Amino acid sequence: VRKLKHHEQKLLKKVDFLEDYHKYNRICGDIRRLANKLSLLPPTDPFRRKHEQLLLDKLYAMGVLTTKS
Amino acid sequence: MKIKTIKRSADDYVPVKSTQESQMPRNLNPELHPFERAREYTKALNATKLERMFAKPFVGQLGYGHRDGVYAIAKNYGSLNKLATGSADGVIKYWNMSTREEFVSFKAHYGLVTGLCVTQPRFHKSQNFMLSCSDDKTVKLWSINVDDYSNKNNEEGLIRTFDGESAFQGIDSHRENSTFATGGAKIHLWDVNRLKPVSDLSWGADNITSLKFNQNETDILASTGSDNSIVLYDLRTNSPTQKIVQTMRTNAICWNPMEAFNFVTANEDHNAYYYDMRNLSRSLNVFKDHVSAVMDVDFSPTGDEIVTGSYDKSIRIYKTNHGHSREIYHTKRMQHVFQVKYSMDSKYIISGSDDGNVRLWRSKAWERSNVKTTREKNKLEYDEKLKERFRHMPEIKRISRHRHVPQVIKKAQEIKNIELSSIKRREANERRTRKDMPYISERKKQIVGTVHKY
Amino acid sequence: RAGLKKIDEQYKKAVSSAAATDYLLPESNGYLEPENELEKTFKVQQSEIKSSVDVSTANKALDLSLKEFGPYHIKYAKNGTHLLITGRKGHVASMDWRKGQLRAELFLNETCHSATYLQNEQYFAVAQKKYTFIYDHEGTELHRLKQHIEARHLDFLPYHYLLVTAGETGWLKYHDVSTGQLVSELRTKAGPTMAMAQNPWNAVMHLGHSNGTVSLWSPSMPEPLVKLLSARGPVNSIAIDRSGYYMATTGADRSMKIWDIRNFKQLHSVESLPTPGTNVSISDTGLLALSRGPHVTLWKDALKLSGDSKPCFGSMGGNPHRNTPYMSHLFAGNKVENLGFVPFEDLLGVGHQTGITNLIVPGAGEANYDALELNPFETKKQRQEQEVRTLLNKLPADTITLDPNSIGSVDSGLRSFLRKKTQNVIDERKLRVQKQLDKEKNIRKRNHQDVIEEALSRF
Amino acid sequence: PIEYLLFEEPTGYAVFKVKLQQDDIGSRLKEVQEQINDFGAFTKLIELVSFAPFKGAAEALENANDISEGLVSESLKAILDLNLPKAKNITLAISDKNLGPSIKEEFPYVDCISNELAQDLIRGVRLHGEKLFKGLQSGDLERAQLGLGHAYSRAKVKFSVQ
Amino acid sequence: NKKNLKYQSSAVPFPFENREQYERSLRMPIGQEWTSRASHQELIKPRIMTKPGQVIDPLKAP
Amino acid sequence: KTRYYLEQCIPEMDDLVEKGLFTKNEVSLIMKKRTDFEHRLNSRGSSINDYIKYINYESNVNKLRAKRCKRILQVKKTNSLSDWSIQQRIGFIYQRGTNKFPQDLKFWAMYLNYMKARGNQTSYKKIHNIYNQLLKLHPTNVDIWISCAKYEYEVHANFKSCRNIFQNGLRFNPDVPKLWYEYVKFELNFITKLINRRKVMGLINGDIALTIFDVCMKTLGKHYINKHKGYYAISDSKMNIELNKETLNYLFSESLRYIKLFDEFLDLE
RNA sequence: UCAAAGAGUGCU
Repeated sequence: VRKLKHHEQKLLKKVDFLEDYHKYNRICGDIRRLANKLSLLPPTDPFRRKHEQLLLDKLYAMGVLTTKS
Repeated sequence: MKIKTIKRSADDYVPVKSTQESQMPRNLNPELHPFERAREYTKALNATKLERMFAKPFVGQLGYGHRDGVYAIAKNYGSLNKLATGSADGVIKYWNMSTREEFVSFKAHYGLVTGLCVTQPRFHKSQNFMLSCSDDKTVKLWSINVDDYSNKNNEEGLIRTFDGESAFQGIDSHRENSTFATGGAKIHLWDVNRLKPVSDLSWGADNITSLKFNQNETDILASTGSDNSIVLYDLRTNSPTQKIVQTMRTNAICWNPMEAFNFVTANEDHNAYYYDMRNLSRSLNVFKDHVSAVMDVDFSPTGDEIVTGSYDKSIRIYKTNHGHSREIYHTKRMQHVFQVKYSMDSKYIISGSDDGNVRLWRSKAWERSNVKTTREKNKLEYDEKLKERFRHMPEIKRISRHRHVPQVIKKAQEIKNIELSSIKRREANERRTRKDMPYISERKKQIVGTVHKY
Repeated sequence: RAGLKKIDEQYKKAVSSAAATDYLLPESNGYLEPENELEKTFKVQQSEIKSSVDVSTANKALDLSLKEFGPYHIKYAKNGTHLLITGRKGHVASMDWRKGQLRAELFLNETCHSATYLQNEQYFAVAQKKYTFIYDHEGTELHRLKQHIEARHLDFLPYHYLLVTAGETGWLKYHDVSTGQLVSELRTKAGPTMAMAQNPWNAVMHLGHSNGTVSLWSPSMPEPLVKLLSARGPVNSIAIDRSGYYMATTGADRSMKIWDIRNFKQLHSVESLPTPGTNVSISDTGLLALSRGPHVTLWKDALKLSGDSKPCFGSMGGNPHRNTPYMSHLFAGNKVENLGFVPFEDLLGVGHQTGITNLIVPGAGEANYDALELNPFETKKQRQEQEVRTLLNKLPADTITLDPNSIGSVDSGLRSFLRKKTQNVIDERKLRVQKQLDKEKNIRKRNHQDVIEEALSRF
Repeated sequence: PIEYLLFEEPTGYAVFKVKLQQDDIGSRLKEVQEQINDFGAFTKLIELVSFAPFKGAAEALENANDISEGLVSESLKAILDLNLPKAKNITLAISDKNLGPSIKEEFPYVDCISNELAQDLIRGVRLHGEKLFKGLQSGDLERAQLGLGHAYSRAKVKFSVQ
Repeated sequence: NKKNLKYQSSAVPFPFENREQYERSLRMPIGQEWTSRASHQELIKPRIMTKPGQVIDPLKAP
Repeated sequence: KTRYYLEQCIPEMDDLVEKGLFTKNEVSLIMKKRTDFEHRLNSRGSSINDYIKYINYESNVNKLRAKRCKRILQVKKTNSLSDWSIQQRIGFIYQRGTNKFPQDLKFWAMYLNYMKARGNQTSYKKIHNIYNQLLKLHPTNVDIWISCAKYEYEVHANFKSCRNIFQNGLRFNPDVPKLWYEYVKFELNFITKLINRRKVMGLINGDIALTIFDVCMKTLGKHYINKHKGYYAISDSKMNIELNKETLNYLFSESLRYIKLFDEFLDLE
């Protein structure tokens, strides 16, 4: 719509409904929920440690990580 | 066979000229305009929100104010932009409200200026006159050069002085004639061309704390005494007429310009009482939104609105038919409101507080003084009813009723609701057992006694 | 009495002003009556009406044949400048028939159920399979609604700025365009919604199901206003007249049902339909349109209480009580996808798989249009002025009601431990005192309202 | 309390009627001062009622001499008489305080105002100029002011083509 | 179908002295989309008026 | 505010339909043409021809109503709002056009003529009000000073006020020789009718002009000196002689023109 | 060119 006047703006706000990195943002977010939850799982567990290593190796094997992390 | 179809003439709806206004066809078929009741309500609600946006009552202050607290405000009933003020420093000022500047300033009195009134003395355009009284036992008449008309071209300063045996505490001027009345230890009637009091009026030995001539029966006069009494006077008989004793003193009296027999009283008991001059055994209306003593009260020249200036640092606007303030005006800059007067166009409010400043306030906070277009007009009065109609709509009440009030005022308000609730509960407990306890009307609790019974 | 009387005359004055403005209205609706009693309004064939109407109207009638994504559902904007037609296989194009310019072109290859303009020509929403997609005037998609899944019906409320979608999932989505938020989510419990329609008077949704019950729905309330079954079979379509007095449906069992919303009573029932209606439509003038297979039959003055007004196919020996079809048109070798009247013009649009056709029917449109509500001649700058104002005047969802006239009526440590003990005792006393007051009140009401035992009664 | 306003133009004298009186208390407010600038608002305040063009160059100078000395010319006496009612006393706005006594002498029934309120209206008239004349033939003021310039200023010094 | 307390008036507004009076006036549309331009002008009009910049004297003897 | 004007006419068409003069279809056509004019007059770029066109169109509507009144009702005047409303509204449009365009002397002229023709319907006081504004707006136009002087010396025959109009006009325009001639011509007309009345009085039983002559030379000379001299006096002695000569030549032609006036009046000496 | 978005000017 046209630019709303001052009194129009004050009465009504957030009425402006109706390069994109959305996928990479989702890729980054998905990596977060892993390491957050992989922390939730107990440290002595063998299943968590291998799974953490597979992730670190693989984002390394990508080059998202320039060095081992 | 016969066929006709909906047919649009392009020239009719799309003008041939670029500058010609296109025709706006209109059909008032009710079905074509659905959701009346939701619609007007939404226009109502938007108006209340907008009203709080433009509610901008303060406009400015007059010059640099007075040195000491301002304790006498006198308005020129024949001019818009003329005002007379005085403070306890003994200085009196005459103001040009348009330019917010002083016409002239006088060190009139050695003591505190206890009364002021603007007059047109008929000594037996180019100048105006004002009368001042104080506790130094003198009343002085002054003349002011003004620029209202340019038909001439001086003699600016003291014109005449009235010496008195006792201190003068209040002054008012008769409208039709040059005579004026002063209230001190004894209320005295004076004539301009006569140095000593023409007539002596007094109910008794008690002194008089204020007086206000009626604006319509200008021959009637009313006064207030230190003994919590209101005395009525008549000039045709040259004698007092009526006295009523109330529970607590009244500080100011003003007569309703649209209702001559009707006057309001500024009282010390957080209240302003609306009285009919004919039957004073009761009141017409009582105004109870103040939290300290009410110092001054004034009527609108429209007659539908009253302000009351209180010791609680607030000015409250009341409707004559409603007993609670629709509006509250306050500022931390306003230290003790002692005088509240109107612009006699009924559009602005003049207030005087002991901090030494005389402030100007809009009567209607959201109204603006500029000339509006008919379209601007027709929309603005569309809101005022639509707010009036849906005034008790709860959300409309919430947004409309809300005001920013000082913390001292509400902390005073919340407590008095507690003492009053304690009284009602405790009295109500006595209704369970006491056989004979009369119900006391609110309109008669403040009256202690009246001399002339009817 | 004088106050009640005084209030009365302003209405008789106000309606008098309304009667005064009725003269101001520039033009009237159309007519079609035969000069000779032998001539019949159903006998007249559409090409003859095309001849009678002037050149511009012949241009106003549009016929375009295209088969790529058939069938095509036609939807018509409120202001009516712009046509939106959505193909079944997925092709949707937005265009203005009067101007002759296409607003945007979408060639997406996803099966499409329905489409509709939301607030203006500029923004419109098109229902794809398993999701709802919104497209700009430029053709760019702005957002896609994850909440709205598998909706075969799209319906938008102008005064409330809310898009309602009905789908086979049965979950009724309430989405507000201005706030960009889903107002409420509700499950019908009547299964998939076969038919969807809105009543303009009260802005109440109407849903159709296999059982035949019609559920009246609003965003505000948890469960529907009203449940009515008029047709034994599934209700394929629901039509509500412009006034809102009359509500019309066609059952899948060939039943046609005329109903009243305000009184919730059945006007007329017709079981003589040869085949179940594809869709049923109602004019602003009150004239109803029904399409069955390749034949479309229209009845004038159908929405009236009188039995003689009852629609009847053809006539029974030319009986005056029988109501003949006002206009009868059949598209040979064709099927009608949907019917959309053309508000503000005297035409009826009909949707087919071969293409979209517009038929000219006298009296179809409203005679005169209010400029403030909607204007076909709205310029680019005022449509923005109209848009912002209608936003400013947005109606809340909770404001929805069964009757617009009903709304607005008048109805630490140890010390804190000691603190609780006292408050409990303080609270306990109030209960005791309140009991004594209640008991004393009862005594007031009671007071207000063997020979030997009497001798011994004193003891 | 203003009703009529006397404005002098180098082409002639135009008197105006004040339809609406601007608020006197709120004269210094922001919004009212803007109304003076806005032509649409101003036309609601006042309206053109008369205009009397000067016959020629000679009249403009001798009136220009008379206006300056606070004097009333025969043209000023003529235009005012037909307009201001005999009438309590009709109120006329004049930019000059010195011209006030001269008007009062000729016309006892008119009272003159030159307060800031009168100045506010007079300023607006000068601001819009011939736009308020609503098409009345005033030629164009700018060259008339310029033409009256060497008519007025250069008279006082007593040069000669000598 | 219970009515929403949010939209029910708490008490009868002034100047109307009875509940039925208000349900009547409430069935007026004041808006111009339902009311003729002129008919708007009698409804639109406020009771208290004033003219800017003039003198409101006390009433003279009737 | 176009709708306001449209609404003021509603009672009238209702009266037209009620009396049966105009059908609802014909009434609608009159409304549609009326609507186009009102938007035209209220819009930007509106000109006087719009007022004239609307007045001319509205005048025709009055004529058809009058013809149909005798044709259908068979009545000279039907006692209802229709009779005086078209006539009232035309004056309203004249007021707006004259108010909107005070400059055009032509538009004012029809207004006076239109109201003058309907003398019974428009009081002579209303003609007075129009002239007072017109003289006030255009004081330097001699034709209007002689206009109202001619109207009332013939229709009303008020010599006192007819003297007054000229008496005002000469105050504003003392340099125009035409206005002096008409005020002399009126003066001898008053004397001759007075003397002819005196002759008639006997049957059933002037210097003042020469004074108007006297001053008429003096001021015309003064103004002619003011013109042709510009802002300043003329230093050269010789030119001042030609300036005097030019006035004498200008002045004599003014006098000779009046000698021709005397010949017309036979009764006067 | 249309087509959507800004920022000034004239004037009711």
